[PDB]
Amino acid sequence: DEITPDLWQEACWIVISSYFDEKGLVRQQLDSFDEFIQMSVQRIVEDAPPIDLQAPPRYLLKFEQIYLSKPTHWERDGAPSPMMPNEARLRNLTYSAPLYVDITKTVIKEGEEQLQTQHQKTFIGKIPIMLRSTYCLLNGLTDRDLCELNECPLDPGGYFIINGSEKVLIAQEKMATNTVYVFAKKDSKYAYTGECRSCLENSSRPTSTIWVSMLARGAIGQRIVATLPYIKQEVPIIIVFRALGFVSDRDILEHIIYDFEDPEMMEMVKPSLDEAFVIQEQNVALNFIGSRGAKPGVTKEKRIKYAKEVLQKEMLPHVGVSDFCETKKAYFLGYMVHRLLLAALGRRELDDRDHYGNKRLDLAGPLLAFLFRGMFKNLLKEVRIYAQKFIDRGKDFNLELAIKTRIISDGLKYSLATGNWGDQKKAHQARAGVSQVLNRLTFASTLSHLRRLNSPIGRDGKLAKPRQLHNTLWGMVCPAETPEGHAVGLVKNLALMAYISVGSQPSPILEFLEEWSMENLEEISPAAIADATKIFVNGCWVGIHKDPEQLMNTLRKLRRQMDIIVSEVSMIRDIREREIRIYTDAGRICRPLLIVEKQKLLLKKRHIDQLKEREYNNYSWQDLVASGVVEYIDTLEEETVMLAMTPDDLQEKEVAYCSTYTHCEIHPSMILGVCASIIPFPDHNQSPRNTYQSAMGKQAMGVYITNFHVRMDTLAHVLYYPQKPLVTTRSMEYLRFRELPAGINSIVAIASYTGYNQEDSVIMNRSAVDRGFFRSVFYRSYKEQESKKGFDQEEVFEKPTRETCQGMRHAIYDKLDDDGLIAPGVRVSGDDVIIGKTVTLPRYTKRDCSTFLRTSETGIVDQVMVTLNQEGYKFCKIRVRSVRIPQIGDKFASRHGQKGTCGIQYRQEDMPFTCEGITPDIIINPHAIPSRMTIGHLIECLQGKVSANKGEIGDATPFNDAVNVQKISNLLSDYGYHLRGNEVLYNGFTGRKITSQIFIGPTYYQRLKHMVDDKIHSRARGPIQILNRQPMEGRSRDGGLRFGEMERDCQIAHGAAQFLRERLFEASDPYQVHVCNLCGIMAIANTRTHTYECRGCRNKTQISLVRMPYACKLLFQELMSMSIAPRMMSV
Amino acid sequence: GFVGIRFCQECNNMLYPKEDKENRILLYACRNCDYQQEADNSCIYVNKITHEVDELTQIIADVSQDPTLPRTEDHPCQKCGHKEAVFFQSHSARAEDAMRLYYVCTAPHCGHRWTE
Amino acid sequence: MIIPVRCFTCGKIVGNKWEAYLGLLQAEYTEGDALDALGLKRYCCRRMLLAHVDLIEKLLNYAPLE
Amino acid sequence: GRRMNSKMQVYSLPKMMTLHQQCIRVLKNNIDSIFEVGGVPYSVLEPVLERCTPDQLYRIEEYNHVLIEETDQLWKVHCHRDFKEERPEEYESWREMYLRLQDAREQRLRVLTKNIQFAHANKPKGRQAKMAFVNSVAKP
DNA sequence: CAGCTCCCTGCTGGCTCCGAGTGGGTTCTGCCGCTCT
RNA sequence: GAGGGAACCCACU
DNA sequence: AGAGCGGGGAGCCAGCAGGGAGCTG
Ligand SMILES: [Zn+2]
Ligand SMILES: [Zn+2]
Ligand SMILES: [Zn+2]
Ligand SMILES: [Zn+2]
Repeated sequence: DEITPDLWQEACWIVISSYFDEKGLVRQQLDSFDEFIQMSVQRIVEDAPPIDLQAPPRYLLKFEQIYLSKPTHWERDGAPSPMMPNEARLRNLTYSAPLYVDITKTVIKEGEEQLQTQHQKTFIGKIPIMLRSTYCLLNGLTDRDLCELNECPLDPGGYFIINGSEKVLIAQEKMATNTVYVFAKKDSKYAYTGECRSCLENSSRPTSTIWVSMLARGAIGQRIVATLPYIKQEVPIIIVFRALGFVSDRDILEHIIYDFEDPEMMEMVKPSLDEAFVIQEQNVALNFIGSRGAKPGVTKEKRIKYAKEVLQKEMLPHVGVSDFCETKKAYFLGYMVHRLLLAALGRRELDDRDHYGNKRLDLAGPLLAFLFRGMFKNLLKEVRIYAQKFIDRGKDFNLELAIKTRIISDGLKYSLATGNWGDQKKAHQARAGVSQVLNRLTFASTLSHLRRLNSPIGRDGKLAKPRQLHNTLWGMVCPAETPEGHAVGLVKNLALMAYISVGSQPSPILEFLEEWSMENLEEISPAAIADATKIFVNGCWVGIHKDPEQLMNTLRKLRRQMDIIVSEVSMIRDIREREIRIYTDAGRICRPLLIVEKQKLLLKKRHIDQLKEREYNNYSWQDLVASGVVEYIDTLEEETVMLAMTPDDLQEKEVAYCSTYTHCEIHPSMILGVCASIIPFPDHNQSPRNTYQSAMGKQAMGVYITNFHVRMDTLAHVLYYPQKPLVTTRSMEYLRFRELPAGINSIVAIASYTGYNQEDSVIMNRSAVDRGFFRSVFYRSYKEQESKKGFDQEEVFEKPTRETCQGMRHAIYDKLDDDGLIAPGVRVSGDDVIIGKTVTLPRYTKRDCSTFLRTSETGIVDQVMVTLNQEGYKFCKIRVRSVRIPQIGDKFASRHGQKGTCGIQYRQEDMPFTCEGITPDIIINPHAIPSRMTIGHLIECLQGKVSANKGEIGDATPFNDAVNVQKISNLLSDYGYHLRGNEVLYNGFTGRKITSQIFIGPTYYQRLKHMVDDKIHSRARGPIQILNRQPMEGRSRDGGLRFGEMERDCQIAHGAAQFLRERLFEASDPYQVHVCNLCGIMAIANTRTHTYECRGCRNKTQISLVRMPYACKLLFQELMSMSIAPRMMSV
Repeated sequence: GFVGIRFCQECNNMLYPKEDKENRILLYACRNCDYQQEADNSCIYVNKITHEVDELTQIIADVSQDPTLPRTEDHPCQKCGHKEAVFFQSHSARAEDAMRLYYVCTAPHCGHRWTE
Repeated sequence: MIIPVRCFTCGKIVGNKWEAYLGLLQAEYTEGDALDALGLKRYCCRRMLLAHVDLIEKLLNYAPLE
Repeated sequence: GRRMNSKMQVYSLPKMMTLHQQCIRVLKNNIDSIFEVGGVPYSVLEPVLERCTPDQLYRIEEYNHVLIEETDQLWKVHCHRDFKEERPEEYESWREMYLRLQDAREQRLRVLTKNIQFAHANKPKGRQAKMAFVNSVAKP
């Protein structure tokens, strides 16, 4: 039974609820880490070459089955214990599991057999385990089991704990591998170039890129050359084909030009043939390539070996890295030249760099695999160095001494802790920001950070193309959620139902293709290629097929029933160019779409009925995937589908747009991400306001996680009374926003009242604020440890007495206990002491290194936690709690980018009131609406008034025909209110009716983290910097403000030269030097004895006092260090 | 129009034009070996500048099965007379000057393509 | 976290009405009728009971440190 | 608050359609809705059967049995459309060999699915990390 | 008058710049093994 | 009554 | 012997290699 249109909204939200019941929101991180742990680590260990060390007896070291434990902690006693995540968070431990490998060492002796020794389960390092993955201790636990462990069942996981810090791996957008991309190089010697970032699948090795370029016109014609890897000059492509073992010309041109009746391809290969005519033999071509390699050879034989290994293992590794694969590599190189000729003729079109069919997403899996590949190569290097150092002189080596277990452990820990991704010794060339501290400010921050993508493009680039909202981001990437400022359009977020493919083996597809009438490339004449469809599997041309209807239909039928083709395998057919491309690699981003066949959905009422009882049929999303109803479509495959926005598009129209829809959208509001799905009516807002709300819903204040009392976070914000919104979208159920909400439903009058809400400000109700409206707590945690710095410097938690301790900040230690720490319940102030630490120096033996509270931060010690860190030292964390009452200057925002600061607070008797005595909680300016065009704000106020009168929770899903302004207006008029939300407000000061009628209603406001008391700063004088003797940096260091260069220019244009001197000389760094009146160099000046002396002149009577900035003295002394003499001549 | 390449038969390679003044004729003489071959056509190099009027050889008939390509019923086939056709444009750089519709017959095994 | 003692806008006592509201909801009153039975006639109090998220039930699932 | 929303495939049925042309083109837009034609011969049903799919021909031939001997030529129309690389042997009508080829192909598909499923997971062994659970004191 | 000299031009390589001002955070220095008792 | 730098990341106008 | 010391874009400028003219024996 077809789903009738009156049931379709319920049906699509039921199937969406099934998707978010099974998959969840952080599924891509957990899937990538699980596939890294299960498959990638073992592949890296096995694919590493065995260590063959001979001085002599020969030792063969082979690595075998890996073993991974659960995350365990070893204390200083050495006793293992199961490490829970809260213990790792509190004690600053790295939540890692030990990795045990099996090693086999075989001994070979002269005239003697092997000796095989089995070091079973050898410890080689600790892998940091991602939270709530398969190998975490929280896996498989229920909500009660998680609450017994003081964990949050709503906490998504998907992050690591490194030194007690939650780290998220941001996905990185790499270019897709094994795919020929042809671009016209801008202002270069090549008119068109064709590249292939070639990399052999399921093997972590760096990609080897080959370019096949075609030169610019301004010789006879157009020359195709080849920029090979490790060949530093441009080899002509015909010479490469000769070096591959093809002397003839029908061989090369049958590999390149598949149809011989076509003349233009021949007329363009003619200059490339005729420029490389003088080379006619294979080894002559090998010599011609190897003569221009990175390592040339004096011997011709060495050059032949060099060119052979370059063309064997480096030039196109994905098609073949082994011998006898010259025909498949040569067909792929001919395909690259063919695509270059097609694009240069204009017959084919140039590739787009911003198309996410051309881009893969390195998640935690591939990134950690790249790390572990490098670090296991380092470990094997260390083992071979140790064992070679022994077997050079010594009899034998014990292997457990050769295994440097710090390599894997500290390398993974360093890269996950600092975010500099790679090796520490090359940190300047390492990409940063791959690992980030997980944002825990609200739950929306956590989910948005866990679903974040990054373009590895410099943020100073003035080109806009990677920053643009490309058309192919539909349904994969949120169109609204992006940062403002230098990272706009580069840092992105996934949409709600977007899933990133985890990776699959190409093999079963290859056997199926072999037994389904595909003719291999190695067993065909090229003359059959010209009318047959080429088949690519993971970018590898594997054969041709002559019936592409039945092959594509068979492949789609297999994928739709969870057979040989798994669900994430992408199968694109390019009809116009006769190609079938099958991609199984990781990093492809896809989304589920309903399947439409013969203008009818395959999703029928029986599926909805079975999903309605998901708890008691065991029916789920995966059964929909198995039923051939939904289908995962990625970006390249979305270029060949015909989408229906709604099933109403499938209905026959009076002007029929399309009758060949292939798929249909489940709901279009799944193009939005996590933070843009909180916006009510996003389609009624201007898109900059949607982006602004996507930014500011991460800075809102709510309850960031349920177990916030256990956690010692450095900064935490908890709202007193978070409310779920009265006007929600249906996507907000799967973000768990009505369980960890981040705002309050205010009564907002959009009115001009007293002028204090002008230019984005708001007027709050003082009486409402007194009742807990937007009241919150700020938790700040301080950590301190008794670090043992050698034998002398012994820092200890002792309550400091002035009789024995020096170096104090002269503050009272009376609130400290006798264990050196403060205790919970004590009020503290900005000068007070919370940790008393004393270091023993070699009367004042002890120096005071006490931990002081942050300046001007009133609070009460909420918790003190005392533990032992990984090093066995005493370690303490103190959480201080400060109640933040809403105040003038605190930043409040609605869900429509209507941010502002509280400009004034009026009491209840002062704020305007309706005839029922309802005063607004917030008053915003009318002028904040018109140029902003946030009509979603007005509709949210109207719908919230209707929902608060009716008792419902209003639905504001973006694209919903069942909800419109007229329907809400009629509903509001049904409750005795004006239909457009206006009310007759009375002046609170005079009692008189306001002549205009004020638009008032419940609107969901959120309180942002940007409070004024966390930003107010002032200075008279204080700390100066060490080097330049200018004031310090920031309010945390009691620093000064920068009177920068444009302020200097403005004061020049003012003509205020004395104010310019006061700012740039007196109020920054006044100084006096003594300058010789002859040479102009600064002179020695004993001001105690009035002994002024200038060496270099022997001058003692002509010395002058010169007032300068200290930075000018520092500059002039750096210049005299630079062998430059600034001779400051006073005449 | 365009004249194709000529290939040597002995060493499997390209031929090259040459003018033998003994007969004062044109021969395709390979220059890897001693193979020679007289030429049927005197045209050696030929170029097309505004002769891009024939976009139909670049069109393959398979595009009748594309679900994303637009179908019309107002342009019937000349060969088989089917009502359904697919219409598109030529998408080359050498066809930016034109927005001419090219039509391909939707019915199987026909494959007839036309313009206007 | 827990039901506010007073309505923010007006000051009507709503802290004694959360358990009554939940009992009326599990007695299959509609939310509008449950709010009307509790005497919450202004929509400023109806949003106070309607939009409340009672997080304290889930904070009581954690075993007490003190 | 209604949203205006519609699309149009631009361009550039103006046709004198008489009785037989109208009847055949109505059938050419609703082929699949035929249960049983009654006693109609093949010659008048020539065009719409040409623009038809073999599942629909199967349904018609199992509802309109007596027509099969005059449909066989049209099956060659399907055969050279789908099994073009084949010729029938002696005493072979195109309908039954077409259905034999279809059944053989779908059985080959089922056998391939069964073989590749057992010969890739249940037959071989893929190397994977397993739980250690040693609680080794290799790292103290 | 052929070869040499002597100044215009074309090319490639080198070099230097890339908004102002604020909060907050973590992580690193430092990196480990020795020769002497 | 005043004892670190640097790198990086996030955010703000 | 542990404690401690040692080991990307954009745009402008400058030098060198090609011309084309003139010159002298
Ligand atoms: Zn002097
Ligand atoms: Zn020859
Ligand atoms: Zn036709
Ligand atoms: Zn109230």
